[PDB]
Amino acid sequence: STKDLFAEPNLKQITVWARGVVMNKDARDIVVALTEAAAKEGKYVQAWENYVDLPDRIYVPVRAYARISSDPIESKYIYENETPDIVVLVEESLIKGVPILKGIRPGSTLVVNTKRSIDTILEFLGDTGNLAQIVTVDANSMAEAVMTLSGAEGATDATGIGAGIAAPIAGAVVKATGIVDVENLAAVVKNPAAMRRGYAEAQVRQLPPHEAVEEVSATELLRQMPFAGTVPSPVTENEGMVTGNWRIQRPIIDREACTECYTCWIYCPDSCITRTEEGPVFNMKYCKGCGLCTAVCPSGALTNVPELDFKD
Amino acid sequence: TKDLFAEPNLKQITVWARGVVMNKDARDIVVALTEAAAKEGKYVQAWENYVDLPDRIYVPVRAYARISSDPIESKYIYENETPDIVVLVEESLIKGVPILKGIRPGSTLVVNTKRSIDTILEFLGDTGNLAQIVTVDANSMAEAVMTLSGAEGATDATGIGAGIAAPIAGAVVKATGIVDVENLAAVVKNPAAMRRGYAEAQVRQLPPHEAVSATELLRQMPFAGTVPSPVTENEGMVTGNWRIQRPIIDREACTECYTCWIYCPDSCITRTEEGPVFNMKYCKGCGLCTAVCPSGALTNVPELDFKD
Amino acid sequence: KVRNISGCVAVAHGVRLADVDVICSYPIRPYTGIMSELARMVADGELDAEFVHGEGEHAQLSVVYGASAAGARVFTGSSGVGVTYAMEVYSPISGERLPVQMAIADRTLDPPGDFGEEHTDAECCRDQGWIQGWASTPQEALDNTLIYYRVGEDQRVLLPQYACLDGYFVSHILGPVDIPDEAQVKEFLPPYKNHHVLDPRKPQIIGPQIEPAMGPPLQYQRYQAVKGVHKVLEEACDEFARIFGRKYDPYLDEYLTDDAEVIIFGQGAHMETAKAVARRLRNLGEKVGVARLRTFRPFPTEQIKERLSKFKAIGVLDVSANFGISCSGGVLLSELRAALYDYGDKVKTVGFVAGLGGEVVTHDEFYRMFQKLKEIAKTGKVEQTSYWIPFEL
Amino acid sequence: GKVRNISGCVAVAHGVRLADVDVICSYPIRPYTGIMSELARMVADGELDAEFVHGEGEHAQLSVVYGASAAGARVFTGSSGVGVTYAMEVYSPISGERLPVQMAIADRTLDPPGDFGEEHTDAECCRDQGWIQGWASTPQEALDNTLIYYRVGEDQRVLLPQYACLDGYFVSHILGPVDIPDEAQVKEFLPPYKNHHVLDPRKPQIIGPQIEPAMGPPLQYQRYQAVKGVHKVLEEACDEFARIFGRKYDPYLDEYLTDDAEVIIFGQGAHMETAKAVARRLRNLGEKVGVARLRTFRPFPTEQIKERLSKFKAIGVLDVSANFGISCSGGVLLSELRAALYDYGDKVKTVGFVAGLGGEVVTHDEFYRMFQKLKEIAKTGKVEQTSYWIPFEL
Amino acid sequence: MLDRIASIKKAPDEEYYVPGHRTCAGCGPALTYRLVAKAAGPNTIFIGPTGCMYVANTSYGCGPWRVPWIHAQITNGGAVASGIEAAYKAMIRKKKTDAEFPNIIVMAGDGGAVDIGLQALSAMLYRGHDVLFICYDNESYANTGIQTSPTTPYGANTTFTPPGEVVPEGKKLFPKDNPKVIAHGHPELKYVATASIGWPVDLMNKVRKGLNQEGPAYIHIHAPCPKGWQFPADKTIEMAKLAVQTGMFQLYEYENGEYKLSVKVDKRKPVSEYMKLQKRFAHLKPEHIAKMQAFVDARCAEVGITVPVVAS
Amino acid sequence: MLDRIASIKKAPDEEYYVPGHRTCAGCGPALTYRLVAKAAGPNTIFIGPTGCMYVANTSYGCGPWRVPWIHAQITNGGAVASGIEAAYKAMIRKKKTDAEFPNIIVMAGDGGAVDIGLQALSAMLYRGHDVLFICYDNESYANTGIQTSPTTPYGANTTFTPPGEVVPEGKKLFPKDNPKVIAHGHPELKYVATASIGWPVDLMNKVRKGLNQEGPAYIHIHAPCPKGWQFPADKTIEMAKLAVQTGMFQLYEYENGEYKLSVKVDKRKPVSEYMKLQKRFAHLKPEHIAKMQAFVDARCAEVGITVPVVAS
Ligand code: SF4
Ligand code: SF4
Ligand SMILES: [Mg+2]
Repeated sequence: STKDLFAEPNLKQITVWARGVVMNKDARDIVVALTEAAAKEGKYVQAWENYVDLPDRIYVPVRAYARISSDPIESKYIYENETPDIVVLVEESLIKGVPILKGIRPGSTLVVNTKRSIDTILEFLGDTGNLAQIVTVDANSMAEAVMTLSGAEGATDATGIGAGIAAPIAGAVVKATGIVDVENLAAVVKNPAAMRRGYAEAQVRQLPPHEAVEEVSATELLRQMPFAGTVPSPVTENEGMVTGNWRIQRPIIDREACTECYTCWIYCPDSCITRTEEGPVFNMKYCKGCGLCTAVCPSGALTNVPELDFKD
Repeated sequence: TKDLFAEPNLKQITVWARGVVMNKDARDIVVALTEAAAKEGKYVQAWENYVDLPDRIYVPVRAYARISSDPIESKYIYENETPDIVVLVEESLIKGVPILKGIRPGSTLVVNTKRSIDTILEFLGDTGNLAQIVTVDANSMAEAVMTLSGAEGATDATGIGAGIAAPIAGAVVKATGIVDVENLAAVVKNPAAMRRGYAEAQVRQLPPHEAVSATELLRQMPFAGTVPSPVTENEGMVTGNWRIQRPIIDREACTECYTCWIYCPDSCITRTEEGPVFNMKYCKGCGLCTAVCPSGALTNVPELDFKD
Repeated sequence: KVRNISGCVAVAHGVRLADVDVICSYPIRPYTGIMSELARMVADGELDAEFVHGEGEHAQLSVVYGASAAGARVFTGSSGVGVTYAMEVYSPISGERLPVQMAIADRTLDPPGDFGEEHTDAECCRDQGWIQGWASTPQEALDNTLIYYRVGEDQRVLLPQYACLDGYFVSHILGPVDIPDEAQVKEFLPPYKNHHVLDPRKPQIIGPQIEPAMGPPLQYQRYQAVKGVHKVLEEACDEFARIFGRKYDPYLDEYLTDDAEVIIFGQGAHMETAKAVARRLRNLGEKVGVARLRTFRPFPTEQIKERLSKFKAIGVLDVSANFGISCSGGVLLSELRAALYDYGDKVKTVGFVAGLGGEVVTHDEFYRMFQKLKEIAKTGKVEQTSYWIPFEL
Repeated sequence: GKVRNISGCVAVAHGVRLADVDVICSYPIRPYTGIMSELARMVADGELDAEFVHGEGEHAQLSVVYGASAAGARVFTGSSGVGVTYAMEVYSPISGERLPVQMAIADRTLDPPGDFGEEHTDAECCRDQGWIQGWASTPQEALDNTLIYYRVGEDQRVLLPQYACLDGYFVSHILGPVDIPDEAQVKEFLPPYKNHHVLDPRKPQIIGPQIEPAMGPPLQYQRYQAVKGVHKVLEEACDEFARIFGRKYDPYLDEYLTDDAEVIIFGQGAHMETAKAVARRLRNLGEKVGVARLRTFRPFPTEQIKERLSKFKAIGVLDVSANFGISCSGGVLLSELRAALYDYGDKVKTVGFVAGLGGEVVTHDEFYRMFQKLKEIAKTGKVEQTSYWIPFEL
Repeated sequence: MLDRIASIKKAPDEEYYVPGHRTCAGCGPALTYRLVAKAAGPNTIFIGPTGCMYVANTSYGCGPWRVPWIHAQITNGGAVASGIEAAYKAMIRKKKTDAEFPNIIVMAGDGGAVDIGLQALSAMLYRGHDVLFICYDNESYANTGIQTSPTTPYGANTTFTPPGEVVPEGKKLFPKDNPKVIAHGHPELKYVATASIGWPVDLMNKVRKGLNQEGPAYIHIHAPCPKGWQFPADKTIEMAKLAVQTGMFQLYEYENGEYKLSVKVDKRKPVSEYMKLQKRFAHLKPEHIAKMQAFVDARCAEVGITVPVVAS
Repeated sequence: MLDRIASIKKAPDEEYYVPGHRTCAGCGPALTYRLVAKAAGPNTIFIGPTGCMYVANTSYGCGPWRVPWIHAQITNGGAVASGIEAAYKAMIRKKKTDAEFPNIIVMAGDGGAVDIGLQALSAMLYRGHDVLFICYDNESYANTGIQTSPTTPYGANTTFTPPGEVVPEGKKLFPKDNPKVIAHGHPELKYVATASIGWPVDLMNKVRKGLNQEGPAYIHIHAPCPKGWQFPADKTIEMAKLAVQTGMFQLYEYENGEYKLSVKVDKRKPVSEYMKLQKRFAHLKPEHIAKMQAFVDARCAEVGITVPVVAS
């Protein structure tokens, strides 16, 4: 087939990345608020959560999508947006170990929820590719990350739409891209005051021209398994699920305080601690930064430190 | 279809017995004779009536045999429609049971009983195509074997022809010669009793007698099979003909305590101003009422003693 | 009132509008959202019903079996291995003529665990004697819920129904839905009154053991009920258009078939994708069309025979793994070829198996399907009866 | 070996005994119960050394043998009617995990209401599950199919579970002549069960991990290829069975008087033997009729049927089942035959006969009325209706 | 509110289980059904999981029940009952019916209560439906030709447990005690009792006591099977009374954590006097009898039966 | 035999549950699986009924188990675990394998143990297979989006039990006590115990004690669920200890009518100190809290926990 034959020239794509459980709802609320604001403008819209990311786990990267067009959407039944025009990061640490910019189209915008400088973020990204704008908004200082058991698996959310950080972040998206009218976005969120803070206080930088950025079919890829899908048992590690990129924080040890009681070691659900003659050794390849080891450490040898504090 | 698919030289045997207590011997009778006929180069098929399964105690059940010189082309049926030989393992089966339905000219009825032939004839009335009636006292020559083995198609670990099936089958051969007596002896667990039946059997030849849709079925079946709840009785299953015996009360001994009333599994006892009334339309003659009576007012009496 | 809701929520409103008296829940992806919404509706007093927490799918249908026999309008649902776990209860429900509605948000059966959708799960129940159909949109998931209660509970029918909808693609993805008013449904859906019911004031024995002789009359009786469904379904689809304003064809949702030479025949949400591809191809001059099957059971043999015997070649999409079936496609290919058998020399048929394990049936794949069909239309020869996409096409 | 008059149940048990089955899971339901009673006796009398697990239900039955087959044991279980549908959830896991479990099915009508008579409805419900499946018409064939399906199923090129089906009562209960083979013959015919995966701590494997939709098609296609390779292995088995046991089976169609037949009746199981009887009697009248009995139902021999049955003027398909709402309103066999013979749809006329409902006998007269209909259709080339429900419509 | 029945004289004359069923002569479960129906009264709906008291009573296309009755799968007796209770409580509340709330009774065999029907039973007790669940225990899968069940006694002959060289006792396993399985762990459980046809008045009073409960109730009834156990048809009541007298079956009400013995027996007969009269035990040796005697003594002590075992 | 573990420091270094699984950060059941695997050793076969510890561990097409593992339906964990045991006994007796008899362990969730898997569980106990059946209890159907289960506490919030004006507490039903359900009526049952991830050494010791039995064993392990219960990921161990310290979950061993308590609490905190930390109970009024306290007091008295209830 041809991309020209099934082209939808007036279709906009939005991809939101978030942390599972703790921020998945706001991810949902961002794409829901924008589609409800666009529908008010007489446009054809579609919002949904990444089905393969379901069920979301704590701190696992999860996605929510939006498709907004002035013409009828002839591509409704998909799993993901193949070519995002807007990429949104609900949590800042998602600039590490996660393909957030894969597929982005020219003139695109990246919006990040963070208190850290734009320059700091751009040092973690590296290749900005087809991006035209990098945007930061301190959404955590404007609202709270909402957590509910409602609105899951397609059911309606009983906590409404956009009461938390979804509102300032969505407000920041609009000021950068103008994807919908801000006054329409105001009418669909439960926290319009925070939204207007995000709209007003977001910082937008236009990136230097990238004329050598390339122009695939991501969702057409299959993955074949062995006989009957049976796999050999791992010996030391399961590389089929590397969970290091779940971290928003990591445990740092003060070994002069550590008594080597190995209380942390027996309680780690992910087996990331190994006993040594030098004391406990933490596996950063798989560590999810859950913080249990820090919480059970009785000597205070362990402390949680934000992931972006490390040049790793 | 009658003439076209006919198997004239094929023989049909229908053995009637009481469930649980005698269904083993009934099965053994048709098994012994077919296994014997197979030794004579005959095409045979023996089976228990499937719709009679599972057997209940004292319910009339059946076992069939088909013997032909030609390959049996009517294997996959449920029952013999035109019996040449009708065997009754228990004598009370001559009462309220269609034992002679469909029999053919020259047919033989064989009855396990101590009673005379003339008495058996009284219950049968018009025997029609029946040409011979046979009586044999199998109860004196062997016993009714009872087991949980050999059920529902499974093999019998008690063997074949150890009980009253051997003397009964012997009485069959003595009248019909459908198999060789030695072949029958060679396939039974108790040949000694078999030969007794083959010897002591009494045979009378009846006087000369002259020879004798499913769309509606659709029209009969109610919505999804749902039936109204009966008020007094369930006439879909009249169980009076299960009786090999019936309870008889002595009104001089009865104290009208109605102990028997509360223990009848078939609700056949009704409390009245004149004492307990027994429902002989449904009474199975289980004998529980007799067993629980404090006054000894009840007695179990053989069913054929009552010509009602 | 038009809202952007998932197929799950769409079904819930249909149930709510039906004033269902008994519901039995149990969780399994991707139908779970249906019960969650229903659970909230009962909690908020949006619906007065008994919300029974079933211990499993087998119990779900069983609870729903007894409640329906007690004269209550009932609802339940499941997905994947849940549908097959309850398999024992389906025929008892049908044979006792209980108009149970079971919503099915499709999902691939084990093994291994896969949350993606296939029509395989609901198609295992095709012999069970239920009314069956697939909704391709959230709007139709709601509409089919109302229609099937109407047709199913009809005293000329009294048969249970499978309200099917593609997993995720319909059940999860949000879509514009016109939610009917309580006044419209009251005019469209009459109260459930069966020919038998458990009531001590009119005592009846429901389902007594029968002998083999009684077999053929009972089985033929239910058969006569199944054959009479189509007529009743025509009345309901006409009545739905009048009251609600949406006109559904009781059998085939046809698109650009008037002058089409080749078409794609199938069911479910992936058919809506096929229409889009067909329109794009029409913009290139290609005379291609699409026929979406709206009624899977009772299969519309004669209707298909009259309406689809005018095309050179017909491609049948089967979003399922019906292993070992004749012509090695899926069920729809086998049942379409049976229907057009008399025209087997003129109308070429070929099977397309795709969307396995819940994968997307893409525009590209539909393009390759239409192109394969054109080659068949030119040559009049079918090299092989089925193509398992993308491996073989 | 020794010839004896035994029921199909006992015939199956002997097939199981000779197979040296390692694990057997039992549960009672008429008319298949007798198979387990006979096996329980063999284990009790020391005729067979096997673990006899008393499953708490049919769903549990298939689950037990699911686990046992994964641990490397040759397994056997069975059921009837609602028992087959009760264990429906486990069928697909067994095949997709490539565990060559064998399940015997003595057919019985599904509820409601209660009915101990047979229909093929119960077993035909599992036709999508990805199992090998066929119907035995005689007690002799029941034993033979037991040995055959193990070899084909446990074949390393196949590794698929098998349904060994037999007509309820008519085959399972009615005593018939059976040639019980020797242990030396079976050991020559049936190799020990070896799979490509097993539960063994020495060589740890993870069997059945959750997959994503992207992994869907390859795994499904992987099983699709295994299914299409069955026919080749089945042919190699039937030739081996003829060379060892002296009985030569056709892997697809048991044809009778079809060489010069103008109309034939197509079906499977015990009632087809009665069709052979009626056909032979009708030949004496001048009616040139024949019978084609399907030996293998899954995977459906689509092409073999296309080149062997396309030479008749009319085909009457018998469906001893209630496949409600199906296309052409006959049964599954009719729909799949028409699908197979689609190319010759203008020449070869097809009609379906539904009979034997609720276990009712399909009488000789009924078969005669079926043949008379085919005779009319062949002459006029006109099918007034695609199906006839016996005896109400024909 | 169903009143207490003082005696056989005070028992209701009305039969709601009428003559006319294909049950064995002297069928224990048949008497059970009669007694239970007699106590239940007209305002009653019976649920019949597949088993003898379904097939034997309804052969063919008929039935002995004067009140409503519906077939249930052997797997779902409790679930089918739950739905009926749910329907009636819903229909009455929503004014869609004017029928009064009925007695709802499940007449399940041991297989359909202890084995393949346990899951549906336990869940019903958990949800606390207003249902009386009754198990008639004939200690086998009777209707299928007498096969072993979890209530089948140790060393009992069935077609699935035949005595042989490899297994002399026939059945190795000891039975499951269902009344004690359900008595604990289910908070909504209002009433648990065992009963016997040997004591009919006690049986009818226990049935009524359970029906008077506002929640679920479970009654386990010993119903001797002359076919399966292989004893004469006129010995069924004798066998019922010997079972209680030998301790093979114990009559009690379990309420609020303590057993209340229903029948006062001064001594206890050895199990030999009970087992000698049934041919399902005829294959057993005195060493097998001893294993049974010890198992029974433990059973009797568990419910508080502390009387001496005295030979006759 | 597997001998006792004396302490954390004297625990085995070996991990048979390796890093790399899509489980929530701070996942209670994940730690359960890790401790169980560490205790069981290399001669072990895990049976995983469908649930979080199946799906979350294997997503996608991989697995963390160093020992053999096989998928089981949520309906047949006990039955699947009956087959492998039967297979291994037969293959060994018939000399078809040189493998040794392995530890056979089921890791079912509460749903697959107390609800939809109970029947298969109870039957396995009846047949007396040499199998350890473990229930990890996160008190919901977690993988499907946190739905109510029979172990889900009263008044708890799930997507199937949301708080509304009709149902103010969300869930009206009180949990089913599955450890007590199966502890009675099953004569073959060797060992019944409850455990908690809060006491890892105690947990592992109970596993090994259960494995050392030559027969069936059942262990009910309390494993807090940060997603489902809605509490911080690093508070998992704190929640587990508070569960025991408030009597919401009891630690004991049940040997022949005797409740052998595993930990010594001199005074248990009120339920409110445990429930206020979870958002699943955030809707409950003081009138509901009291109802919970009354239930816990009865639960604790039943196992002999008679210490006073004293606020912190
Ligand atoms: S038990 Fe005996 S004394 Fe009492 S009423 Fe009956 S017949 Fe009369
Ligand atoms: S939902 Fe609960 S059990 Fe499942 S992975 Fe998350 S924390 Fe673990
Ligand atoms: Mg859980």
